[PDB]
Amino acid sequence: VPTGVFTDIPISNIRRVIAQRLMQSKQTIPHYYLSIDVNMGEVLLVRKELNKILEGRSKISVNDFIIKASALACLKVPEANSSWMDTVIRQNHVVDVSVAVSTPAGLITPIVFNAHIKGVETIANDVVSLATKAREGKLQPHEFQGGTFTISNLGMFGIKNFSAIINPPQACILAIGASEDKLVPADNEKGFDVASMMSVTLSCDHRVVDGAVGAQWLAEFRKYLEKPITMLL
Amino acid sequence: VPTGVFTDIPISNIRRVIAQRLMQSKQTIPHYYLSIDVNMGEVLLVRKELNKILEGRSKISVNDFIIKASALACLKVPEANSSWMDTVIRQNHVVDVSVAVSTPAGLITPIVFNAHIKGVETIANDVVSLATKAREGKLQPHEFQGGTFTISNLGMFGIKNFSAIINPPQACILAIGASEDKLVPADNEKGFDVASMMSVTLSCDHRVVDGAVGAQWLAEFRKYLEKPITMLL
Amino acid sequence: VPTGVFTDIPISNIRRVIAQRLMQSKQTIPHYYLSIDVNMGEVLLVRKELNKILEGRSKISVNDFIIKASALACLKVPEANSSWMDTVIRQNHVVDVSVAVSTPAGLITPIVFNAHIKGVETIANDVVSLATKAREGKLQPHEFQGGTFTISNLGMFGIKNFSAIINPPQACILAIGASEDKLVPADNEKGFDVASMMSVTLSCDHRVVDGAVGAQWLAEFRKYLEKPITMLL
Amino acid sequence: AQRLMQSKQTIPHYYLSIDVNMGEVLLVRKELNKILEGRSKISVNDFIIKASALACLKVPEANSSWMDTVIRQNHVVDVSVAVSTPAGLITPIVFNAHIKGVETIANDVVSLATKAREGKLQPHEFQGGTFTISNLGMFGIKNFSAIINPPQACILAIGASEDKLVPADNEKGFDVASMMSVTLSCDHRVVDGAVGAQWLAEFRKYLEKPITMLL
Repeated sequence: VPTGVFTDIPISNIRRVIAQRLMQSKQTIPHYYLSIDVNMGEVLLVRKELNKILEGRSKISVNDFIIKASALACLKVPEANSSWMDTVIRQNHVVDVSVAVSTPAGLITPIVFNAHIKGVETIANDVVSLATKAREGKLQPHEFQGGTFTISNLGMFGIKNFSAIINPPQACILAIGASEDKLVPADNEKGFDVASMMSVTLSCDHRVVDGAVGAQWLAEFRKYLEKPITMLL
Repeated sequence: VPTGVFTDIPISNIRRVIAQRLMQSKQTIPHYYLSIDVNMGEVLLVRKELNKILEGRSKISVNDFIIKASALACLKVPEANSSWMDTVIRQNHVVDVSVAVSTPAGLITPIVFNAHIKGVETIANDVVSLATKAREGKLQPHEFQGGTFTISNLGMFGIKNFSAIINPPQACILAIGASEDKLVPADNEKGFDVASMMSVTLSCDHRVVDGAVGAQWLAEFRKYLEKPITMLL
Repeated sequence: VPTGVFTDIPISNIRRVIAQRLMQSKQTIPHYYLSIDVNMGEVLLVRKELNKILEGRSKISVNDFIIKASALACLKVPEANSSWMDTVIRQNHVVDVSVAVSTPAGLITPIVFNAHIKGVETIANDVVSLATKAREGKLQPHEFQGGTFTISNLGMFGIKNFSAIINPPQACILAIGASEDKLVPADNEKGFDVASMMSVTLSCDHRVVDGAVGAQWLAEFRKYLEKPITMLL
Repeated sequence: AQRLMQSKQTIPHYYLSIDVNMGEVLLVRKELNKILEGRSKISVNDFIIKASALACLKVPEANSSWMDTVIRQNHVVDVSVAVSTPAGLITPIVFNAHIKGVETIANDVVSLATKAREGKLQPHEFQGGTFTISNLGMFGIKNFSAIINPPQACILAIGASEDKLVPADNEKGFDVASMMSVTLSCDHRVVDGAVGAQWLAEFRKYLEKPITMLL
């Protein structure tokens, strides 16, 4: 008797429901993507600085900065953060940043609450928080639901760029890669030294967001990435 | 009493209709994209030359050249320019190039009439024309309707690449970025000087166009971009 | 009397059926793509070596190596190769690699039978086989049907990257470009010599495959591309 | 002869001649032909014809027909060509060459030459042309006078490009560039000197940078 084995796997309501919602999301939302890169080198040194003071309690990650610039980017241009209500549109002034966490169980969407107000002593322990209670499955689904948008970084493994999933009624969400040194010609002649540009990919629905605007979200966004000090006053 | 403000915005028949048509466009058309870049440096110098003579009346832009090569590219390979009629297909020998104009009101699709015949003294004042009457809203929708295909450049703000919208029954449309100097290794050793490659992104429906052919449209297209003199005889 | 000519072309059951199946494929499958590049230089020299012995009978191509690494990549991670059965999923332990052949007639999907077992004296004459009987149309459709996945290289003409079609119930399929020398900074200072990175683009359905896993398929895949000797024991 | 006679008596034929450097255009011939050798070969005259069409597109006053009581001003441009054959003069007519690209006009001229050499082309396709063009310079004639045919206002006759001295700011190098003799005819009852002369002005301006035909 021959081969041809395969596996019929019972599916979990997590996968099943996420699939039923993401499907109608696709059929409803003409997903398109926008991707760019920005040099975090000065921001990485800001990570070694802010962490050279803050090692005393907690550790910081770069993604938190990208999230911060994402919030304020919406504060200056609310047109970026919006929800599709069908007959009308939901434009959210309150900014709650969801995050895509990589766990063996599956995709998790911990929601950040008004991160734009939080400082350097808050958002870190908040992300580490949602990761804490998320890894144990203690976080309730409702705190994974209702988020205005989300953010996901799969680049930890080195993916140049890629396509992600959004969820309704979330207009736009960002997906980030791994910063890879690229050649920027310099006025310094011999030194060509390459700086790492962190891949930043954003999604939008043309029935809600339009290209020029969100593209602007990435324009002033990346402008914040150049000098994160732009967030202070 | 708390926050959570947002805006319910009444939508204009422009947006609404464009959305109803683009939706069924998506569901009907499996949109896929093809993108490449070509050096306009010699073509830019052709802009400083043709404009060093033609400054006397009007000014020229680079996009007009890309449009010209797009027309002739269809003249040599009509399979590129076609319309989907369902039961049959509409293959257009007459080439009318629509253009995507950026205006505060919204997206505008000024249609060019037989640009492939027009010279250096025509297409310029024609694009500037449709921009003139388009900015005032004087152009009638029918002159924004019926175009075989369209072209859009959002790269003016520096977007590397991106995804655009087509409209039925338009098989393919092109979207252009901003030319950014990239490293081309040279036989001249020390000089590595980078030339600006203008991002050129084209869309096609596999139910109409096939990959190899349109890809050829970009092959002989870019071949025209190398030596635009290929359009003369 | 005026112009406006076009062509109403009768469509062949090949095109028609492929369109009816690929359509519902799209509507059903939220197609997304993943693309990367790997240096084949050492693998190309392995082509000049394996061919310096094997010229005596047959000639070898690089794509066959990519296919081989694709098979074993599924052998180590079966989650990559699977079929969507709706109510359940079809996970195929038997690996049959379809190939996309470019012919004037149209797209052809010659199916390879258990290529992972075959050596350097088999897969070559097998691909050349399916190309032989495929060019004459002798291959029956059933040998073009039922394949777990497929692979297509359109890069022979120089396309950087692009979007391809899968067919149900095939979860993932790969599309390859042309290897183009890119700058990799070296510890050797003056020599910057660029190595050709072959564009490798893979597709997946999120209702079946998930990003991290397939991305891993490309991770250990490319790891095989570094040292194809990893396939021996 | 009967038609050209009354043409003369009716038309006060006068001529206008100039020269333009095709060197860059010749290198464009080695380039366009370094790609296009795969199928067909290209000739320089086709470029002159192309610039002639567009020259009329920008200034329609150049291309016109004399209807007597009124004048025939043709927006549709059909370029006739004078072919040298043992039988005699042949006037293969090109159909809307201004639209055609680099892959068309060549095989079209080679076409009319093909069916023309066999005498297969019908006279009507040698008749009705708005104007014509003739190059006898292949044998080295500096300049010369040609024939037009009614109701064709203007027609061009070309010689052979011969290197002439152009003083340069580069001092020692005087290297001469070949200026292709271009001779045009006009009837003062239809065309006027300044205008057609302009046809040659922007024409030659196109000859400097044929890329001016692209957009």
